[PDB]
Amino acid sequence: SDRVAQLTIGNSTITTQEAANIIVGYGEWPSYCSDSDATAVDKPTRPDVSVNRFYTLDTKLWEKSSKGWYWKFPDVLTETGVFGQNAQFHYLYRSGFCIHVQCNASKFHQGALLVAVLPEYVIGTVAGGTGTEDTHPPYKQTQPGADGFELQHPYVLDAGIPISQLTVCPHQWINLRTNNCATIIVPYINALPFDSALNHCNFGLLVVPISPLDYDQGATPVIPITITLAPMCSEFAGLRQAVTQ
Amino acid sequence: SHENSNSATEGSTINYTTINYYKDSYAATAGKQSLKQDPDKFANPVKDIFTEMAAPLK
Amino acid sequence: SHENSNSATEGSTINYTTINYYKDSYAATAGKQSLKQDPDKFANPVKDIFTEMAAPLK
Amino acid sequence: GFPTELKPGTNQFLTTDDGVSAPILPNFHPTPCIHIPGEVRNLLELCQVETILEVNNVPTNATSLMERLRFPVSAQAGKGELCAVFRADPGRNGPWQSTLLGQLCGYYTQWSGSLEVTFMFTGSFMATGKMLIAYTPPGGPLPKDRATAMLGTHVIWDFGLQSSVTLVIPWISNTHYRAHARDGVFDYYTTGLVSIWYQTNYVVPIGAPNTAYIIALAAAQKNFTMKLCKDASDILQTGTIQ
Amino acid sequence: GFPTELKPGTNQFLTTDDGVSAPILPNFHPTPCIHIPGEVRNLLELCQVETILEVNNVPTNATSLMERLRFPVSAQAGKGELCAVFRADPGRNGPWQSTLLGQLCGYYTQWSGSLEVTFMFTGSFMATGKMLIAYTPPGGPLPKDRATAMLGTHVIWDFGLQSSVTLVIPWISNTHYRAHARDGVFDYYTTGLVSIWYQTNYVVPIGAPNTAYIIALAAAQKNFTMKLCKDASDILQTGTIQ
Amino acid sequence: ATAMLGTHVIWDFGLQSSVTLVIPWISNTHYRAHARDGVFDYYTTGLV
Amino acid sequence: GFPTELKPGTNQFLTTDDGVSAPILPNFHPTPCIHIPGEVRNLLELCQV
Amino acid sequence: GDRVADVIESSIGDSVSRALTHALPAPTGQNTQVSSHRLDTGKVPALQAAEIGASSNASDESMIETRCVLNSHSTAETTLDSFFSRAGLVGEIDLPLKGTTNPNGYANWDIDITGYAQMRRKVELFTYMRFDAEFTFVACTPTGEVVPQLLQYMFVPPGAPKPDSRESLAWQTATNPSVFVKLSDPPAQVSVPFMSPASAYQWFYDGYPTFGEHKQEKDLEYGAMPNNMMGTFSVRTVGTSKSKYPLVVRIYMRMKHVRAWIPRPMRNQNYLFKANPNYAGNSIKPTGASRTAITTL
Amino acid sequence: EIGASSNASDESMIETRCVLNSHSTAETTLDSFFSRAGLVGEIDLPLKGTTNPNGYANWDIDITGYAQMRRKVELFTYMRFDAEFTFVACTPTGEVVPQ
Amino acid sequence: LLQYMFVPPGAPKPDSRESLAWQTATNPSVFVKLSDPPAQVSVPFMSPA
Ligand SMILES: CCCCCCCCCCCCC/C=C\[C@H](O)[C@H](N)CO
Ligand SMILES: CCCCCCCCCCCCC/C=C\[C@H](O)[C@H](N)CO
Ligand SMILES: [Cl-]
Ligand SMILES: [Cl-]
Ligand SMILES: [K+]
Ligand SMILES: [K+]
Ligand SMILES: [K+]
Ligand SMILES: [K+]
Ligand SMILES: [K+]
Ligand code: NA
Repeated sequence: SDRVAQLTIGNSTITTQEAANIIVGYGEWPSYCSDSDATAVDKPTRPDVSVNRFYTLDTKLWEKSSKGWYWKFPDVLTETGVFGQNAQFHYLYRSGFCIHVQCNASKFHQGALLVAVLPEYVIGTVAGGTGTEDTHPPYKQTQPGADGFELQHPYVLDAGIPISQLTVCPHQWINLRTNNCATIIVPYINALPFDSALNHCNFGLLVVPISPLDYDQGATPVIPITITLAPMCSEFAGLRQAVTQ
Repeated sequence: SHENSNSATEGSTINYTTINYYKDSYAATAGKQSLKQDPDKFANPVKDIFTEMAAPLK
Repeated sequence: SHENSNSATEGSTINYTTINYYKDSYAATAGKQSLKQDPDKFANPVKDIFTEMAAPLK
Repeated sequence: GFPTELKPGTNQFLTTDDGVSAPILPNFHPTPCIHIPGEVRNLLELCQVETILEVNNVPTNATSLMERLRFPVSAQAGKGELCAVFRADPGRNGPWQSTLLGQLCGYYTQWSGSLEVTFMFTGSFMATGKMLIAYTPPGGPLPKDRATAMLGTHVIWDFGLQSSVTLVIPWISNTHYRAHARDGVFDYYTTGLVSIWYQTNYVVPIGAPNTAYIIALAAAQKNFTMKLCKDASDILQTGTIQ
Repeated sequence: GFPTELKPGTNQFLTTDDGVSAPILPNFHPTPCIHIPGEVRNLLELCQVETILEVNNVPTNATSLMERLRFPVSAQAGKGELCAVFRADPGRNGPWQSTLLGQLCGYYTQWSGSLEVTFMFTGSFMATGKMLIAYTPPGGPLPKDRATAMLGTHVIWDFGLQSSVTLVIPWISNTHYRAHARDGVFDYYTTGLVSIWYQTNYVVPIGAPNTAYIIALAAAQKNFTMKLCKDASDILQTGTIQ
Repeated sequence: ATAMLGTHVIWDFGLQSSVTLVIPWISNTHYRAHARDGVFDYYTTGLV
Repeated sequence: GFPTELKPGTNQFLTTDDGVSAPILPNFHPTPCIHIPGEVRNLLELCQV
Repeated sequence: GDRVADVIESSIGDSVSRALTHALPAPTGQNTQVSSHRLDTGKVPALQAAEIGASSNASDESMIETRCVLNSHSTAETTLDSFFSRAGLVGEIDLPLKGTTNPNGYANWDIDITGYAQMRRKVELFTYMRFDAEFTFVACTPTGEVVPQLLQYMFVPPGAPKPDSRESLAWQTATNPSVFVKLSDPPAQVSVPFMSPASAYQWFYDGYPTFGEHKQEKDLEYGAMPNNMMGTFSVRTVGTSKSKYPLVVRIYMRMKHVRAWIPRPMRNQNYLFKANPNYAGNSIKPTGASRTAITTL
Repeated sequence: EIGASSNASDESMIETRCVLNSHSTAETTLDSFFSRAGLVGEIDLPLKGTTNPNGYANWDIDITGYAQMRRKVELFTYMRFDAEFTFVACTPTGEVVPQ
Repeated sequence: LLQYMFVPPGAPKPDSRESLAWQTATNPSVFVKLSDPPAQVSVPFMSPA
């Protein structure tokens, strides 16, 4: 009754029989922008069911040596479905998200993933190693799209900050002996009421193994991690031609 | 007094007692903040709350 | 207070809240002006006004 | 004496400090103020008055400067031709510098609000035509054709007894205010683009000129406000003024 | 003028003085504040959020740093074996430096309150076991065996469907507040020690891994407060920041 | 990735052995005749 | 500014002056005071012993 | 009007932020209540499930037998203003006589407080911050000597002309605010409002300021937030002739009327560059101290 | 041709949402714009020289010698106001001497 | 010009006239000239006792 769950939005339904409750980021559900917080004067478009629905975007393989990955929002979805089209045809965008990370193994496998959402996840570089070069991360690294990107130095989250404190952010753990998914609801987080879905990623999703995957030889060795997410309360404004960058 | 509402905290759910001698409120002292806290926002943001006595995962 | 009415704005349709320590009012601070505006004086000084929906030249 | 203690700031002269200073002429009374027409109370009153937008800001020789105030239209031989284009950014170098709005804009760091450009056709009474005026919000590159321009905010203008048409450039921004946009990172604050296309064609009968001009007048809407008073980018003097 | 007399302190600039200073922009109004999720009002709100405690703060090579976040348990061949130990002092160099509590602690000279460490077992579902986690108050040396550890405050943890257990380190001090403890006379302020022992054994069936890890999460209780704001011991820059 | 864009259920194996996929009535006409290759494919329900 | 005029004594540091000085730690709260036996209030209490 | 049922029963447009939690007054630390022994099945406060994402809800009272403690310890010093309303160094400007840097009696400093680590680490604990500020300017020679020199400080907002000489016409300062002060006077000090076009300043901006291809040449703009770019602070010696003295201006900032949102992990690697989180990849250090074994102190 | 500005608004040209605008108009009042001190005069009292070499100078009051200030006031034809004058004196290097 | 800084136990003590600790972002500091009157501040009761 805390372990079983069904999430239905749009024409999509997710089920899980080994859940660990649901986290509502910063204790606040997503909502549409009020007439007093808004500034842009055109009437927005709110497509509803055709964009607020679950999209399964990618699968990674968890290996005994995996470092961890990250995805950026709304970047992961800007080229997918009717949501993508709207994000491309409109200058302004805003929405919340329901994130459902999936990973099942067996009662004989073990390991624990930390699944967290970090708003304004700015990536740093190793500065030429010596720390004397002011190098910058390239586009494919700051906005990896649906493929996500692998962390080079998980301990400092590729940004000079301790992953040990990442739990100060909305998160759940997928500890194999306990659950097989993480569900996080994130409201729209920004210092502006609407923004560009292309130029700005409001938050990053981090999936990092903290207790490494293990099992005895002979047990299924391919343990996937699949990412499914749904935009909530999407609004778009400032219509013109479609743009991808 | 009869100043402008220039302060960065105008419309804050917490009220302050400041001092000022200028027409702009942002010139005011920091003053005192009210002592309200909401740790659950960060420490317990679960959809369905669980009590202390029960087993969290039932 | 009990000063002279020396200010350049005595008799202005807009009222100010100023500070002063001298007997002459022109020594006072600039204060705050009321926020009234009449753009039509410059943007629409026509004798016979025309509405937004109609055709200006009928 | 009463115990006091001086704090930092003591003796400084802040040019925007609104303080009290000793009056030089005690009991002096000013000449009364008679009624004078045209009193202004707020700069925003002036921002709502339309002034000429120099869309045709290309000729620079002193004898051709007046040509900057109007741009042309003429019989096209075909379809959907581009007539003119310009950035909608009011405080950016370019066409808007000719407007009073543009100039007043220079004394403020940030602005917010909708703008409007009214186009007056000055061809002969016998000339007809339909134009498509489009406003492209941020992110959309200069439209290559009328078909991509038409996807943004636009007005299809028909020439006729009413000589003019108004294109409203609605406030469509991510932030509540915009700082002045310029090349580089501050392009973050760009308003977007305005492009004018031939919807059908400029048509005229035998005996009427084949070329005519359009005059553009620009101003701000009533939701327009500005903040953070600053000095204008230009200082109109070279050496000392004698 | 009104008679005044200047007192000592006159002209000094005290960095923590809460005074009034002349405003640079008269009548300026800030951009309104829209609703933004996650506002924090007090640092104590953050001290109650659990972050990872690096009990295994031994590996230092960059490729093994992640190993600091978890420590192991495995089938022991016998009885009452020591698994791990650490000081409970939150503002002392060591395991707690990895926690947000530890870090925020660095900005305050004194603290008071109870702490809590929650241990999550991450072995397979088929693995069982019972551990004895003990807190030894000041004066008691590191327990040599489980029999002496058991005499202090402790929890006997049983692995099962509930993956975790909480060890509360209750506020047991002679003074109302403690300053940060360190070797030397300030050890007067030490909180004490935490030691983890095998109560029975880590047991697993054929087919499940023989080693598993435990992740520790630490934070403060609601009676926790801090006082006397100070600068943190670390300054994260070597030369000038470019 | 393209299948996921239609109506779907993500099924998790567990104590409840089964899952139900509802194929909702999504048709242009109020009724469908039996679909077959050719013009009557006009009445097809779609794919699972 | 409000017209003032400095008087003799200005800037002097009299060691017995009972004045007000800027607090170094804003909003700081002292450790509470528990009951301690033997509080003295006046030196005259000691002169009688 | 709306006739189809689904439009009527729609929640599209709900602008009310439904909050699961609420702030309560908490001026002192929580008290401790008396507790006794409990030998009961079913009830188990010590057992948790950290996977859920919440912190433990177990208290002292349910884990050991406690006495009653009435806690009067204040929580006032951990408010954001208590923590941040303390002036720290955020800028340093050199005006030397002979030199490579600012050798002509004037200097332009782009306002950026990320050049000094103590202050930078504190503000970066949060993602968004909104506040007013008090700026204090301490000027003297490089030995800390006070000399009879007049200076002019001018705030140049974006778009206002930056001076390019000690005699620039821009120093007429007819609209920009300027402070004229002597080195012999106490430090100049002024109040500054919250000036961003945004509702808050943000120390982290995961994006680009403009549209377009993001080719490696223009990657120096990743994370560049114009909303935090408040302009230039310009200083000059007031004269047409060069000053007789080498000068240094130290800039201190004290935040007040502070609001912050979204806490984040605190910096654990040295800072290398202003407004960018690059760290030395060859010297990644553990967050804190280490020891030789997990079974000994 | 009438001489008036357009009366067309956002609402009548495109479909608009409701926006409650709290943006202040206070900073564009005349005092906000003009009550900021700017340089209007400069007087030299040199030791050796062609100009004011004898320890005194007479300056006819005219604020049109400096462009920043002059351009702002000339936005209007007539102006009535009180004024605060500040006098900053030093040597040509900006040094303060006992004079 | 002098700088006085209060360094509570655990705060970094400066080890040079140029120590980074003088940034004094949290510790209280007083900047005063020898020519000014004596600097003066109020200090609370600070013991843990
Ligand atoms: C007459 C002297 C006036 C001095 C004016 C100082 C204005 C300072 C405004 C406070 C700005 C806060 C810091 C903002 C952004 C950060 O420094 C970086 N840009 C972040 O990348
Ligand atoms: C003891 C020092 C007193 C200094 C007295 C200053 C009086 C200044 C009166 C303000 C005059 C405003 C400017 C008036 C006219 C213009 O400068 C030009 N004549 C316009 O042609
Ligand atoms: Cl602009
Ligand atoms: Cl400690
Ligand atoms: K004065
Ligand atoms: K007198
Ligand atoms: K006296
Ligand atoms: K209490
Ligand atoms: K309004
Ligand atoms: Na429990």
